[PDB]
Amino acid sequence: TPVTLAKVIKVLGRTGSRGGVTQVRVEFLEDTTRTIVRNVKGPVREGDILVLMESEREARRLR
Amino acid sequence: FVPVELATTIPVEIQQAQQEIKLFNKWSFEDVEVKDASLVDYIQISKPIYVAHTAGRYANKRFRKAQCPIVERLTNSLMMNGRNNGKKLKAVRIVKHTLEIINVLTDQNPLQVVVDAIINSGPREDTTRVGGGGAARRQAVDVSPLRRVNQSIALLTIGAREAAFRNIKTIAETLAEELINAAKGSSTSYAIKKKDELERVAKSNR
Amino acid sequence: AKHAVVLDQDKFDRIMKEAPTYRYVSVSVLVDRFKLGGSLARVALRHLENEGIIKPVSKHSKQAIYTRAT
Amino acid sequence: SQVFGVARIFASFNDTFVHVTDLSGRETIARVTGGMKVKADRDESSPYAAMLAAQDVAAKCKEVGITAVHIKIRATGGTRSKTPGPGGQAALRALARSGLRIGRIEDVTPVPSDSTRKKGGRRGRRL
RNA sequence: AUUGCUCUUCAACGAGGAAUUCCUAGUAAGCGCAAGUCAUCAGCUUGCGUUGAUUACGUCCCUGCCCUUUGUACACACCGC
RNA sequence: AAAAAUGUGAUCUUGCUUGUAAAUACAAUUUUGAGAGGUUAAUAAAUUACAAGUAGUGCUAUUUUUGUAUUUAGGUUAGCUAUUUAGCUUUACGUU
Ligand SMILES: [Mg+2]
Ligand SMILES: [Mg+2]
Repeated sequence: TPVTLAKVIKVLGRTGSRGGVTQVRVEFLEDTTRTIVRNVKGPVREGDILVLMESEREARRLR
Repeated sequence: FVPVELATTIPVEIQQAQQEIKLFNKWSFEDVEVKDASLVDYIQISKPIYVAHTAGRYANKRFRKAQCPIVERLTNSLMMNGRNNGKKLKAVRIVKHTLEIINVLTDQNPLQVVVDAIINSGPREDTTRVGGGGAARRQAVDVSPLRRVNQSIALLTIGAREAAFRNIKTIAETLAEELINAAKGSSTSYAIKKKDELERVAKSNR
Repeated sequence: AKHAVVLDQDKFDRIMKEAPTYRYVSVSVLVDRFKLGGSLARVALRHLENEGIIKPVSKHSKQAIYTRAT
Repeated sequence: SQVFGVARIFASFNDTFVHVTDLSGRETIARVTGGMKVKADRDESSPYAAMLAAQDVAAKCKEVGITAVHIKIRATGGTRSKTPGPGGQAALRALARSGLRIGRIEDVTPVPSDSTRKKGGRRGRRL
């Protein structure tokens, strides 16, 4: 299982049609300085770390 | 070392298990380092507490739930269902029993095992229902560390409860079993299965 | 009924053979390895705690956790 | 080195094709469509189906002996839309994923000079 | 059977479908007390304390409501004309 | 099943192409509260049983010993879904 260990630099607004998802810009732990805006479900904060499967796939504001 | 004579006499064992080391209920609280960024800081074994019981003004601001101990959290989770609702002492007892069981099984630190189980249980990516016109399309979304931890905590508890329902296997024992399973990532436990399912779902919607 | 309540000499012997082994002995554990039902299991456990063999960890009502010597 | 094809993605609304051919056009390789891989009537133009079709096409190509393609995209054209469907892009993505190589992408939708009368009537199409 | 107690009878119900209620901290839920009515009757109620969590700490997807801009043959005002 | 031995024109047992003898019982909650008229139409299932035409193989195989047996035991579909080495039901086929 190839897993990517990501890290939160800036929270880029609360998103979704409903409440429970947040847009977050992400500088991943290994191989730094490649920022991706990805969606996070739960309580998020600056300097939080994200475990994820499918890394290089940027998300958008959900309708 | 150094049993000081207080007029109200204390048991010898109790005296021994004090002062020198900042222990848990009986045994040591040290080590247990996760080695998985995300679940460090929000699974807190850094704070050494002696019983899984505090007043705990944790539900107040936002992230103070993080700094609440793991054992306490587990106890709280156990406390679920109206029949058993409140009754924190009982939950604590159950937790203790589980810990004991863990200790008995393959020696090893019980706290560590619990932590491992928790780690195993956190889903990496979960789906959330979007409107998008009308139909029930589900976009896969990454899970925030605290949230993941919470989910893990829930799932194990749920599994334990299920095991209990019409059973000898005393809830504590069931919980212990679940924890063990999680530690040796078997996919025989319930929480683990759920996590797997979630992962599959995420994969499907990506 | 699902059986495992009937009492015998042979059954007793098998139970004995043996207290040694198993990380922990819990009424629950005893049943169902398909042994004598609840009360019987408890009794067996108690017996095992007579002269060594299996020492205790917990002592509570129904949450009775025991483990092999020594 | 690189053995070529022409991909030909007919991406209409309510179905997608992926029709891989030789460079002259005559001799085909695989014609795999959206409705072929998902029996649901509705789910024909639907992305997943399109992707599946693309994958199938790729597989067929591999079986045959081809390495690269030239993407040509066709929206329904003329009397209809002139707007690439939901599952052309999806199909393309699928193709890319497959590893069947890509070179020279075009949209060859037959956009007329001045069409012969369109759908609807004068008052149009009134849901 | 007012209600209580004593023995006896042991029914349905192995966590409940479509639906939908309540809830954000000493809260939720559990637990009993308490007066109210009361000659006698608590499964009710207003309070009380005891035990005491899970999850948000957001959003407009639904629901309602509010405004603004719009359109109006309505003004007993959409159950309108 | 194990074993000693008699005898049959040396011996032994893998199914192929045929037609007849038989086990899917019984029913009720329901069907428009009781009776009558149709298992309408449709339709036999491989399963066991004896013998053919011998590829097989000479078809039929007998007299006596050891144990309560010691023999070799358990379980498979049918559908839906982009949870597709997983999820949900799980013998459908007029309705039960
Ligand atoms: Mg009874
Ligand atoms: Mg009343």
